[PDB]
Amino acid sequence: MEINGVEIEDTYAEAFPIKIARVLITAATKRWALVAATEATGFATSVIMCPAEAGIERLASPSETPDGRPGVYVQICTFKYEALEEQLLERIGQCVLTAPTTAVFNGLPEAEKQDNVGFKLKFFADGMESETQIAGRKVYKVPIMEGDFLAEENIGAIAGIAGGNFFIFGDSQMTALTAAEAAVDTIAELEGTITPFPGGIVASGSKSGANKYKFLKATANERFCPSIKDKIENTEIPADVNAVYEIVINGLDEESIKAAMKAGIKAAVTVPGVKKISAGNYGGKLGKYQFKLHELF
Amino acid sequence: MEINGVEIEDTYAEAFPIKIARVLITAATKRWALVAATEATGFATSVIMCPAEAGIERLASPSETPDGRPGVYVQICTFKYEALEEQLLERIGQCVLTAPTTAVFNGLPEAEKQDNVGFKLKFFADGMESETQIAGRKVYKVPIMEGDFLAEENIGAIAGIAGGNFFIFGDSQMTALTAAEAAVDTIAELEGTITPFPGGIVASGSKSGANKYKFLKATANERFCPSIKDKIENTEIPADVNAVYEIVINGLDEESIKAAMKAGIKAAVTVPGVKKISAGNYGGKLGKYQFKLHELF
Amino acid sequence: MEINGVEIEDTYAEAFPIKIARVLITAATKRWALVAATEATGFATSVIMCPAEAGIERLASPSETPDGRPGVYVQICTFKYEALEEQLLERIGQCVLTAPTTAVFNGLPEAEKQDNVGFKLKFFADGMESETQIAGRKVYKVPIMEGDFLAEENIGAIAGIAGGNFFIFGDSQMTALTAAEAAVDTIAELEGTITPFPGGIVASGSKSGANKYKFLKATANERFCPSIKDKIENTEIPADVNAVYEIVINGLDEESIKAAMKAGIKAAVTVPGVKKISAGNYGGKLGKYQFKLHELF
Amino acid sequence: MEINGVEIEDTYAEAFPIKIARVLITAATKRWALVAATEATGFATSVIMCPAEAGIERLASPSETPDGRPGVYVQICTFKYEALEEQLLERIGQCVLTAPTTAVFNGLPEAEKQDNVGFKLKFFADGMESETQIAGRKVYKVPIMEGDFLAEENIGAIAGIAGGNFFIFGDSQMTALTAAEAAVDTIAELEGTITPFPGGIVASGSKSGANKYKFLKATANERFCPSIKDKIENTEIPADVNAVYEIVINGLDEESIKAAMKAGIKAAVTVPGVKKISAGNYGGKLGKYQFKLHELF
Repeated sequence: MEINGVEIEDTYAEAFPIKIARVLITAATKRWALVAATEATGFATSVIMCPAEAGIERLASPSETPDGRPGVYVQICTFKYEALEEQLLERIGQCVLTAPTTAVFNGLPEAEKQDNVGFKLKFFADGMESETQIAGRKVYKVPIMEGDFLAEENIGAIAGIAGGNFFIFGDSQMTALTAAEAAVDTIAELEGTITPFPGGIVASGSKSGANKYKFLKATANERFCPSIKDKIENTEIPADVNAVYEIVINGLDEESIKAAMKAGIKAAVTVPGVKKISAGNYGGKLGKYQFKLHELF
Repeated sequence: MEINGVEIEDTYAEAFPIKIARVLITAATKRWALVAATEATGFATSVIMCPAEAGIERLASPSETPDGRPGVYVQICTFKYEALEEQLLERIGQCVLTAPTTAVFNGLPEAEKQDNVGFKLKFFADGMESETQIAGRKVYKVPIMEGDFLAEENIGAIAGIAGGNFFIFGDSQMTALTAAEAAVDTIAELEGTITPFPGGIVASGSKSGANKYKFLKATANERFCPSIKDKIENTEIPADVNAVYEIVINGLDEESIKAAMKAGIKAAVTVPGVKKISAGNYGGKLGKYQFKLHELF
Repeated sequence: MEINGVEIEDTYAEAFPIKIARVLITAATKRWALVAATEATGFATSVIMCPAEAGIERLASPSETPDGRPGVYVQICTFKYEALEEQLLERIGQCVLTAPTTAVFNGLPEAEKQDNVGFKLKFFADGMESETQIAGRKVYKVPIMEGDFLAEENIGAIAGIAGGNFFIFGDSQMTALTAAEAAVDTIAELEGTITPFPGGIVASGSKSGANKYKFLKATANERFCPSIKDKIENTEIPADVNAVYEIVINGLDEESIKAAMKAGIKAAVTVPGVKKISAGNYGGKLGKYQFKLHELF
Repeated sequence: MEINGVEIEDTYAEAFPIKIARVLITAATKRWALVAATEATGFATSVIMCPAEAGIERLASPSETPDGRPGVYVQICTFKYEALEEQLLERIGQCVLTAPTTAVFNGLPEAEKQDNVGFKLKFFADGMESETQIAGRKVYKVPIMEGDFLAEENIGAIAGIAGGNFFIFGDSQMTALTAAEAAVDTIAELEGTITPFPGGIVASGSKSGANKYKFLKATANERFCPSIKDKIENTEIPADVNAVYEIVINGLDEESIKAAMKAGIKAAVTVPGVKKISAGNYGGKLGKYQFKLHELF
């Protein structure tokens, strides 16, 4: 199969279950919403080695937010609902309560799990807390130096998906990166998904375990490394390919991960010099969710 | 004392000792160096509940970096040296090694303390690592999907200073915030200092204890909360002030913190409506370093 | 009427007829599309002394463009169609054809007036030009140093509207500006409208003619100048207002100008410190279109 | 000659004399200074068909500006001083006087030619204008909606140089463009130079005259068009090069243009896949100036 002359390999991405909380952050302007959302979701590329897996889902319009202010939806992800609450508390308390002009609202109002993060945050006000109602929502006011920090009582969390992905093979590093850049921008327009790696993009890649250093949990997949492809006789890097980037995608449900993969791939293949689109998996042996590339189109 | 008509309080900032590692992240472009530096220094506003205290010190010119490429100096800070090496490993490994086009060099090369982060990261290549020399510096090549990730053997660290600061009182929220924004942009031009809070800016503030919820080691200082200044009879907030922002400054030495406080204050008072500059201290009974505002000028 | 506690003055904006060409600029990434769109719509705040009035209407998703690439819709506006065609030729030929990775498409394909800029631009190729179809659209290929510049044959123009507007009265300059910024960002999300002033925002304001220098086409309206409100008997600036910003909106039809005004106003009034919303007209006897604020809600 | 393994052609850039005016635009923050600087220097890639050649020379620190505020130095260029004064009045009057929070100061205070743009702009105030002194400079206050617009009396100008340049040959479009991006960010650090094309970068290129359409002053140089290199017996495009980008540099003197050419090339050649650096000239038979590439190093 080819889109724009670019081979889409008949394979699938293997994705795992993960606990995902959705938080709406509003602020005085877009810039300040984005500043807080970025800080809150930093140091969160992969939960296998980071405190969490987090990122920006989409920009929120003034027309859809409880307070009518510009905002940013973020997702924060961990394996356990407990470590998720701990992350919501450390990240929202230390990076959003402390950020200029922010309010936090529940991104998953209908979720069965509801961590009472707004409630727990109010105590920082040390007696000066207030309770008010924004658009039918139970919100605590927390007087701080800037004014009132507004936090809705609960943050919703569900079981979603981590590790939907696709690989971009390019003739040069900057060809592949530009494809990846165009893919992440498109996915950042879509609801339900995040791309937790730096700028949304995996530069490294990974195989489970190791060949030489068996103590390590994960290592570079030598078969996807362009610079050593002539030493690696089962290499996935052709002679006309000099770089691969991967886009890792997390999301609330299967259909939102698929929409992100489809849109991202179609954006990626618009860059001249892209040689192949593929995806990473583990055989069917680990991940429950399997996104077949060909079924997207 | 007034600067530009703005009252400068005759007080001082109270700063604590901290461990600081300086890292240079280079990348293909300014934009990719900033993506990596930001991801790597997020979720790190305060070591008192974040994994670290971190931020961007200043942009690196292509004319000054080991590889002649655009870069960003970051500082990652922590109380104990053991925790720092750990934070360096996790933040550079998960947020820079994985980020597009990045190389990591030692920000504090002549420093006495050195963490061998590059040596430790090379193991990711699983036998495929190499060793090269960039501008006299010892560097490890780690083959990954995009190409080769370059990481200098060591990252230096020193005994630095956290918690230098000044307060900005404004007639309105956006007056005080714009003043803070101008101060943060100014400080980001300066070598040796960072401003670890979201956007460099503290919206919250805090006192050392609690009047009510004694199970909290720190709460909002109600004396600097404008939205409740009428029900707080020992309020530090004038009737014509509606918002206060604080800029916290970590740095390598005392001279750099002072340069940052001075430049930041001088930029802040250029914003019309700013009423007063102050600073936060703990009676002199908590931190070794005293930065007196009037001695800056 | 009050929205969010801010007085909406019972008045109207007086808008004029103007010719508007709509152009879609696609590029390799959002960033490059924005670079070209920004260069091409610069020096174009008011046709009363600029070669045109022009701006960014809104970003284009890869999912909606003819080539599947990210894009930006811009509007270029003049009083006469003939001046519009020169501006299209000069602005596109010199700021888009020369800009990295761009393609131009017709933003008003179903319009009666069609300036064949694509045809005219093909002659830069000097014999080496070609023809194609992108998405059922007729496109000329112009070989240049970067690759092939693609330009659809025609660019559609209509009789649109210039000078929908509202004024934001704030307690400080940064209160009023932040309100304006939030409004411009909201309007930049909306189809059909641009905001041609720098950053979308009018800091100056004007009245027709003069009191003193009668040889001038326009001068500052002393009535809306806060810094001299005490030396002007007929001042429109309340004692509690220290700054006003205006947002000018050009647009394709009345529906889209009303939507922009409504949306921009609802965003502006979310900033604490905003005292009044108003609009500027000329007494009903210079403008063809009158948009009354109270009708918006 | 090679730098970082990239062949530098023994050729020269051919540059022409041009009038250059230097202007300092300050504002409340970097962002607002950049907005105004950008609007004022847009639609100004080439004096050939644009009303001017203009661009951002470099950002100004709060520590170096007359008012202590962040700023941006811009250059605006025409062939005759007659056209220049018109462009200063029109670009500054329409794009800077109208822009949020800006003030303007003379960027060339010692130049012999001094255009009295501030004097002329003050008439906008219609009798309400006044005179003040900022850091020893004669400045006019023009009351407007936002507050007071401050404009220094004169803007200096000199006979400078337009059309210093170099070409970047890449293996792919995005390789060449990333090298050009890196080059332009570097030159934006340097005093005395601008890069007037969109985002600093020339995607088109040109030869004097035409092979076919002789009614044209300039056409695409088919010898540097990679798209059709197999159709042009005369091609300067190697088989392994797929895209060329040019950086055009205007500047105050030869030395500052040389420095930008040098720093630009040294940044360009850090991007993997760059094949060759060159420059554009006109046989030596059109321009007073000739910058030899090999003589830069």
